[PDB]
Amino acid sequence: APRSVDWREKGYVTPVKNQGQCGSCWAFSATGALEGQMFRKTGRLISLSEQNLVDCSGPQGNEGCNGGLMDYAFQYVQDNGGLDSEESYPYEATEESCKYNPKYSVANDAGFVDIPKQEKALMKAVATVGPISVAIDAGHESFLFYKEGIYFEPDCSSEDMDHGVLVVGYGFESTESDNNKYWLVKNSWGEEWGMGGYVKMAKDRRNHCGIASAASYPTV
Ligand SMILES: O=C(NCc1ccccc1)[C@H](Cc1ccccc1)NC(=O)[C@H]1O[C@@H]1C(=O)NCCc1ccc(O)cc1
Ligand code: NA
Ligand code: NA
Repeated sequence: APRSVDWREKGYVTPVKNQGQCGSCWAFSATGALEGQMFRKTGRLISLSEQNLVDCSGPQGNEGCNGGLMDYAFQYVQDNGGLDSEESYPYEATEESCKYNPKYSVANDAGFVDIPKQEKALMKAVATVGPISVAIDAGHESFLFYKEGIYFEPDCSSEDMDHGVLVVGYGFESTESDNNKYWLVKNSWGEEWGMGGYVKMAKDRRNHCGIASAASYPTV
């Protein structure tokens, strides 16, 4: 297996986005994972509509700006037979009626794959598939104010995750003394947050913040 992986250098990853004050993290994580897999299939990177998911995927069990799950989002695209582009169905950070238009669909999937709840299994997935949707425990001040380095929060929970994000890679870092391996994570709080919107999460440290507990990707 490769010791370092960064799917951004292969063209799989769109720029960082900003969910605003809508509880839609799960839809940004989902589009991230589907953007990657659509590029792997077609070689074309096209930003996907989170508003589409927020407004339309309630029947799959999502609750708009009040929360949701990436797997439910992947299920919607399969069930719906399409998902509109970001440009055709832009993000409003509020929940509304469904405005999906199949003429502007640019993506599809055939279900999804759940990764075993093991950081070694997530490593294999990231190395061979592409960006992977994961949930983390993000409810700590240290996460809000993160700037640089490998993020480690001693009070992080591996079993009570509350924020969907996207693992685009992993690697090693010796610029810091007390930690070394990290997962490279794309967040959805804009470019001002963290390291241009990304965070290095501690890897192989008691499944830190639960990053390997709810990992999945769509089938395309
Ligand atoms: O818990 C969740 N879903 C359960 C659920 C299921 C079905 C219907 C509804 C809800 C998910 C996290 C998840 C996703 C997949 C697997 C496990 C876990 N979170 C959400 O859907 C949004 O609430 C998150 C959000 O965007 N809030 C603002 C950002 C924020 C800021 C601080 C912070 O500490 C956390 C998040
Ligand atoms: Na291309
Ligand atoms: Na709706």
